[PDB]
Amino acid sequence: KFPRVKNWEVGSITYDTLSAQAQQDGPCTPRRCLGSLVFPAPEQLLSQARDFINQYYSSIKRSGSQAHEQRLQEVEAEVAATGTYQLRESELVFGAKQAWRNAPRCVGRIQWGKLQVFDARDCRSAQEMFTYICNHIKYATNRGNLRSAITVFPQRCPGRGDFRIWNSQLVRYAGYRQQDGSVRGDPANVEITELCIQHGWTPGNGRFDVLPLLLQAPDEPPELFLLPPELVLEVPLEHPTLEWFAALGLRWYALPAVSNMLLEIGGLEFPAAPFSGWYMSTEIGTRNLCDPHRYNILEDVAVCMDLDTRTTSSLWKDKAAVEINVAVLHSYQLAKVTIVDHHAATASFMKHLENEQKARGGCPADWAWIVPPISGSLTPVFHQEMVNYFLSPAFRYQPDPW
Amino acid sequence: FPRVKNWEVGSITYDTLSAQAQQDGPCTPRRCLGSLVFPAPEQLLSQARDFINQYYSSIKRSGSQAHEQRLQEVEAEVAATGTYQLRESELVFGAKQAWRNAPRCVGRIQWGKLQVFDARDCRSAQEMFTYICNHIKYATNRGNLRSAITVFPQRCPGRGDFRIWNSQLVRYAGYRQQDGSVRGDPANVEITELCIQHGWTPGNGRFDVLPLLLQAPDEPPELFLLPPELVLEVPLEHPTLEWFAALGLRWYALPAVSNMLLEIGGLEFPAAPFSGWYMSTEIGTRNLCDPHRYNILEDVAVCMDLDTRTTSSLWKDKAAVEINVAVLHSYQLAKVTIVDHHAATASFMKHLENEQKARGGCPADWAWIVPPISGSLTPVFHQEMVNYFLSPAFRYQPDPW
Ligand code: HEM
Ligand code: HEM
Ligand SMILES: Cc1cc(N)nc(CCc2c(F)c(F)cc(CCCN(C)C)c2F)c1
Ligand SMILES: Cc1cc(N)nc(CCc2c(F)c(F)cc(CCCN(C)C)c2F)c1
Ligand SMILES: Cc1cc(N)nc(CCc2c(F)c(F)cc(CCCN(C)C)c2F)c1
Ligand SMILES: Cc1cc(N)nc(CCc2c(F)c(F)cc(CCCN(C)C)c2F)c1
Ligand SMILES: [Gd]
Ligand SMILES: [Gd]
Ligand SMILES: [Gd]
Ligand SMILES: [Gd]
Ligand SMILES: [Zn+2]
Repeated sequence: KFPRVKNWEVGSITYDTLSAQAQQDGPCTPRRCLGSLVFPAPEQLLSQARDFINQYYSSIKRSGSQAHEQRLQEVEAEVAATGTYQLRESELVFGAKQAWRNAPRCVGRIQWGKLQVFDARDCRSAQEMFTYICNHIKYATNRGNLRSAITVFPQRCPGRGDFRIWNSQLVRYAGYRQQDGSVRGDPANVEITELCIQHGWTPGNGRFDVLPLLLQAPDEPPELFLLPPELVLEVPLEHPTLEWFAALGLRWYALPAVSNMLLEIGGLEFPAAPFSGWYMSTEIGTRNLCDPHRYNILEDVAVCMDLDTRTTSSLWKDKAAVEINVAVLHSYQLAKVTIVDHHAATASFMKHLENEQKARGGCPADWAWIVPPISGSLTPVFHQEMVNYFLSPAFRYQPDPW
Repeated sequence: FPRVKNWEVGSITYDTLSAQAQQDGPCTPRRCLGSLVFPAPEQLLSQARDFINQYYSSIKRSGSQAHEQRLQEVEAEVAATGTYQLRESELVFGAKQAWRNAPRCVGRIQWGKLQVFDARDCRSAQEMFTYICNHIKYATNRGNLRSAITVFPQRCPGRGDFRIWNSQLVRYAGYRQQDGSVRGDPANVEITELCIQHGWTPGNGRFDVLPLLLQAPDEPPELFLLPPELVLEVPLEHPTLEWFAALGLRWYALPAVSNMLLEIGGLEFPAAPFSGWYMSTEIGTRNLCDPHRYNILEDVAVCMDLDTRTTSSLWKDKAAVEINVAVLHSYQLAKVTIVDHHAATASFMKHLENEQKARGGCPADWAWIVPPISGSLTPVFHQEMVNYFLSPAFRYQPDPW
């Protein structure tokens, strides 16, 4: 009664029993599939808590024990007396790892069990928030030997404002609009750049200016904090055999650190809980450097390669893109900054799929996001059927706080 | 009505065509199964009536007394015999719509230009083979390829069906080996075993064109040898890598799918081979580079002097891109029609804009429309799509063995 899932490179077949536990409705119906869309309390808070507690006690191999029975009753009574309830730190750690493990669009999930979870739930001010973030950046960067981490700020609560990081990531490059409708710098960040300026930031004019953080303590206006440049590790981009590539003057930063998603665990919501790992090379070379609405260097590189850019059948776009990705991988390895190419990353996601089939009966996976944006069918994930569903704990999108 | 966004531009459309989705797909609100490869007299009449109504709607003849007479003819036919037969123009319109409705086809900008060969009077496997040979000749057209479909008799209760046991009309032999491996195309090992067990003396080359197994109702399937100059082939050479020709690679001009079932107005055609022209990545990326096909990536990378030790040299991506260059160049040099994935996805974007005005949407399967290399360099990548099943349609069907 469960979905049959085939790998078409090998012929293997598995059945995803985990999808029965799907705690939320997606956008597809038997009459049309919407899987390609980018963006699709009392006895309700309570139902999510019990399910989360069941998961926790299963993970420590104590399902049904007296302590399991007691914590369920204990949470049930803290809800009634207060509305909300508090996670034990061991449950917070487990729940943050689970949100990662559950995230269908992440190809990096082989690593999910080795996340460092920093407990910032006692944080009181924006200044304290900045200190926690700097500690996160320092630990995760680790001089180039990057380590996965998450810092979880206090949960949302009635009677108190939310903690929020206004930036979409901890490290972002400014984007300044030019006369001729072009963006100097990263065009994706034109908006947050406006807000940093309007809140006191002295802007620069480079193509790679690191933005300040806009931090929001409860019921406060957001506060501006400049990142110390010794904290933000960057990589100059160069090509192992095209010496003119270095004269493009391109760079990227080491640490991908998403700061605008909401973390949900057992009914509780943490609207500021930034997390970081390390980059897959296609995110920098193909999306960030090549997209027409980002840095959009593809044709420039093609011309330097002396490719015929007037006819698509030369595959000049395809050739220039591969070489930009080669440059990214070479440059991170040269600078001794962790990076994974899309062949390694997808090979490890296949191992994750095997692991999860044993451990839980399946794995939620969003095929269109797991398959890299270049060379899709040259990777094993392309030939793997996948089932997409929502499990909690989860990372969720949330509205901009402005 | 689902809201559909293009993320490169920011434009929005609403798909109102999906409301008329006849069948049910694999997905539910609790889990999406969109990546899955394979998802009664009153029944026939209701589909027949729906299709007849579609036909007269498209020619602006809804309600007219010709529309009424046709509906009555089907009512009487199905009452008498449990089935009915299509008029010639209905057949042609049904074949075009089935192509137009195919969510996985990126070449649908061409949907209005389709040659339809009516073979519904076919009597034998020998006659079927004659019809197939005419199709290949018309469709190949000295390399100036023309889209075409030939339709054999409808199925019916009782007697067996006309089937083409080959998945395509042109397929290279796959030879299961004395030592485990495969010689030729590994995707055709099953069908190659069946041709041997029906009296084909096999070859031992990597590109041996298979015979066609053709089967008349209840009568058995019989082998048929294809004339060697009916089947056009393109030797693969590279524009600047002179050693590429020494690999002895080739491919055939005509992609001709012979194993799908055509469904029009409740009737079903188990034998209705259709053909178009190749998108280069189909040959260069899937057929030659898939590890379960010819799997040439490493051999090409070694000839390119690339570092195959570690994946972070991107030797796979470089070799694949040059194989696709060689395909495009070799088909262009040989004057055989081919389209590269950039031009095909550009035309599918225009197709999506055409279909929005005409029908209020367009069913499209994102994972099959995005090309297998350089996906995000093509305009379809940043385009949300809605997948749903309209009729008339091409559908899969079980193997005849
Ligand atoms: C450690 C190495 C990691 C790798 C290689 C990796 C890789 C990726 C990639 C390639 C994407 C899709 C981005 C795109 O398509 O443009 C993604 C998304 C995502 N990742 Fe991972 N990631 C890593 C670490 C983490 C960590 C530590 C977390 C959370 C604790 C996480 C959670 C997510 C989530 C929630 C998404 C979806 C983001 C969205 O939809 O906006 N990842 N990841
Ligand atoms: C004329 C130029 C054509 C081009 C460039 C083209 C291209 C393609 C491509 C690239 C695919 C996906 C192949 C794959 O993913 O392996 C496809 C699928 C498909 N096309 Fe077209 N095609 C053309 C003509 C036709 C014609 C003439 C018909 C029918 C009358 C047709 C009907 C279909 C169907 C039913 C599928 C789905 C096959 C499947 O799901 O396995 N196409 N086409
Ligand atoms: C922890 C981590 C490690 C890693 N290697 N990569 C990431 C990338 C996450 C991420 C972005 F950073 C981004 F800018 C854009 C997207 C897609 C769109 C976002 N959403 C609005 C639909 C995205 F998924 C995260
Ligand atoms: C269907 C699909 C599959 C897949 N794998 N990836 C994507 C990424 C698409 C995408 C986003 F998701 C997004 F948040 C933002 C943008 C740019 C917005 C431009 N504008 C703000 C200047 C974008 F193009 C789409
Ligand atoms: C008319 C036409 C023109 C053109 N350019 N390409 C085609 C390709 C159709 C097609 C094949 F022929 C094939 F062998 C294999 C597949 C993959 C799916 C396998 N299917 C059994 C699930 C495929 F999509 C058809
Ligand atoms: C997910 C996805 C997306 C997309 N766009 N294309 C595909 C094509 C994959 C595919 C097939 F569809 C197929 F029918 C047969 C094979 C080989 C099987 C041979 N093996 C059993 C002996 C295959 F690899 C898959
Ligand atoms: Gd104050
Ligand atoms: Gd050089
Ligand atoms: Gd008749
Ligand atoms: Gd040499
Ligand atoms: Zn779906």
